[PDB]
Amino acid sequence: MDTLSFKTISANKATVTKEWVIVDAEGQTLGRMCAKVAKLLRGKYKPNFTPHVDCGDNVIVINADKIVLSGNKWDGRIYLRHTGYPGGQRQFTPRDFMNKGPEYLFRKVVKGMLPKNRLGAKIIGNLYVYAGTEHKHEAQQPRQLDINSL
Amino acid sequence: MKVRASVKKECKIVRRKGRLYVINKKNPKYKQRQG
Amino acid sequence: MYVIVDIQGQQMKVEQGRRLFVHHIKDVESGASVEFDKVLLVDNNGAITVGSPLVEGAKVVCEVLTPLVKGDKVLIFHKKRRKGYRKLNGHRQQFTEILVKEVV
Amino acid sequence: MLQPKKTKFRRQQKGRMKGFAQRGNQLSFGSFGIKSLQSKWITGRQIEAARIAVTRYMQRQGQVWVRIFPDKPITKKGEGVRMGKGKGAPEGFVAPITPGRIIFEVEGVPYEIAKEALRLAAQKLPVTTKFVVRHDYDIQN
Amino acid sequence: GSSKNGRESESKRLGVKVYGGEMAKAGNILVRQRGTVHHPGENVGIGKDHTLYALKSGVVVFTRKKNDRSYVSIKTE
Amino acid sequence: AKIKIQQVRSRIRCPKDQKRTLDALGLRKLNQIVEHEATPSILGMVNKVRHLVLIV
RNA sequence: UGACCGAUGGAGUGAGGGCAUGGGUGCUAAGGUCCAUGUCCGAGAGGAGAAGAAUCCGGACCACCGGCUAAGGUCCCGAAAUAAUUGCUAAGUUGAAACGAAGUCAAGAAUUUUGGCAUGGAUAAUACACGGGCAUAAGCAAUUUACCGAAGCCGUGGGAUAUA
Ligand SMILES: [K+]
Ligand SMILES: [K+]
Ligand SMILES: [Mg+2]
Ligand SMILES: [Mg+2]
Ligand SMILES: [Mg+2]
Ligand SMILES: [Mg+2]
Ligand SMILES: [Mg+2]
Ligand SMILES: [Mg+2]
Ligand SMILES: [Mg+2]
Ligand SMILES: [Mg+2]
Ligand SMILES: [Mg+2]
Ligand SMILES: [Mg+2]
Ligand SMILES: [Mg+2]
Ligand code: NA
Repeated sequence: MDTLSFKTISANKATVTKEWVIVDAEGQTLGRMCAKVAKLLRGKYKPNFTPHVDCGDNVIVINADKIVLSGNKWDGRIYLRHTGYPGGQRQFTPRDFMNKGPEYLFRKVVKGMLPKNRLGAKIIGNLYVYAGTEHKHEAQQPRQLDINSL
Repeated sequence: MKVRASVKKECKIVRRKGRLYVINKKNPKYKQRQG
Repeated sequence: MYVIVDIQGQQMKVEQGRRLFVHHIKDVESGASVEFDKVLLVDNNGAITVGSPLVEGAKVVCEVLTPLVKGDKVLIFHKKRRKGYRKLNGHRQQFTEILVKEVV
Repeated sequence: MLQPKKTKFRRQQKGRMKGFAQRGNQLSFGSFGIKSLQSKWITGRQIEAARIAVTRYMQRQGQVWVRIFPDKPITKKGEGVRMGKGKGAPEGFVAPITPGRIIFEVEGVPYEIAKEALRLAAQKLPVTTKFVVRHDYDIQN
Repeated sequence: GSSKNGRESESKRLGVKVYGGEMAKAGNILVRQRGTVHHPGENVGIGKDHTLYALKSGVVVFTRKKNDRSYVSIKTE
Repeated sequence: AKIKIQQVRSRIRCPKDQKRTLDALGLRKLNQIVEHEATPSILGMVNKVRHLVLIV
């Protein structure tokens, strides 16, 4: 039987407050912007944050190609991967990711600041990265947000 | 061209691409690398 | 109207006629009137007062419904592997149930 | 070899070099010299190599003094010999030195190439060194 | 190889048993020594193995004299 | 006169003479306060366990 | 403090180990070996260090959806400052030596010394590391204030074992 009578309430699928926000990447640093984006996606800015529920915001990033990498990171940061075959290690750069597309670079950075579980694998799908300032997300009425305020 | 841990100096000491060189165009047998 | 007040060393949010369980109060009877006057916050349907040295004049009067409510049994187990040491006890926490009559 | 002709005991316990030299740290008998900045055992082979290096230079003027003498015997076990069963075979003598001790010194020589002869001697030693000059020496001889 | 060493004898537990300022009784052993490292004085005897002992009760006194010779005596009454 | 000594650090890994000094002062728990006359012997104990106590 | 000493009933142990200090031995080698003085693991859970028997903090009677701290921390994974102020580093250094330029700042003396931070020396075999993302500070050095942080301390409820 329950002798507590004063509990903390967890949010659930029917009680979360999910919103669409738009942030800009005009001159921000890649890691410093992506940490704030990870906090937005996880829902650390909501007073009803619940670590076992998708309670964050759907984030649209515009002007993704204007992001800034300081130092020699654009070609001096060596990402390594493996194909699974002998002699199968490969190298690539943030420049290679940017050439492929800005969404791939942003997804790679944000996955790594997100939790490593099923919930984080679900959360990463709430992020939308676009190269220019033109995107098509009507019927949801996204709200502009100043990322420098956060 | 000779590469050695300690290079020393009309030869002139220059730094190129993070490496140390001692060059002498008058006498090319005195070039050195990796100071 | 709700107040934030502590009862037996734990802060609770309480309204009128709530039927709380609190830590055991010794030497009480059914229907006995208990008093708790250490309110930290009062929220009167819009007007909120916060007390550093508590809220002056605030007060919660309750009546005891059950003088001894035991909680669910918990098994307490100690074991150190490969050493042979092992013991298993039982524990039941002790509560009293009160009903809040007036919230001043 | 540079070693005593006789010793009372053939064996010696490996001591412990502790601090800085409190004697033999000032320049007597000479003008220029080198001090050691580290604590180490110095072998007679190293000493003879350093003296030969310092005396091949400088021609034959001036005077050269070595101020440490190796008198501590050391042993070595051998190949395939296990631990225990007493001390090993003799392997010569060493001199234990501490920081601040003057090894080599020279006199009657111009400063500008005494500085070079002593560096040549110091390159054949297992310790880092420091060049020192007398505190009354003047530039004009 | 082999070692030609490895021998020792049992330690003889020598030294001062009663220090200056302590109270001693007659017959108490004061000093165990090899040779007269300390010498007898007033009311202190010396045995076959140069052991110093108290002839009377009292307080042990250690005193030094010329040649830095040390004497042990008992101060009674 | 009376001074107040409060234990602020643990006795774990301290030598037995220091542990026995803490016992002689009367400190057996962390954040415990004892009150003693400031005699030279008490001051000597405090000096011995200075790295574990605070004068409050 | 309280368990020091006597006399009596019952034992177990008599394969130890790591770290620090003083030494012997060894090669001033070994996660080596032999002693001495402490301490911890043994027989000891909890916190930080990514993950570690004995390194740093700390000795667990039970419960609690209460509070304060220790070591160590406060951009995200991950709790708490994208806090404030002053400098240094441009190497992603960062989060091993003789021996060489001296890249750079600073303090001097009559070319020269002096320290701070970097740089070359610097090196093998399944794929690689600041734990990872990543960072020009979120690096290094100094100072100040808040805050996080343990089964340590306090609070509340409940037991047990002794000395008075
Ligand atoms: K590590
Ligand atoms: K955090
Ligand atoms: Mg003997
Ligand atoms: Mg045996
Ligand atoms: Mg044994
Ligand atoms: Mg061992
Ligand atoms: Mg060792
Ligand atoms: Mg055992
Ligand atoms: Mg223990
Ligand atoms: Mg631990
Ligand atoms: Mg706090
Ligand atoms: Mg806690
Ligand atoms: Mg406790
Ligand atoms: Na022996």
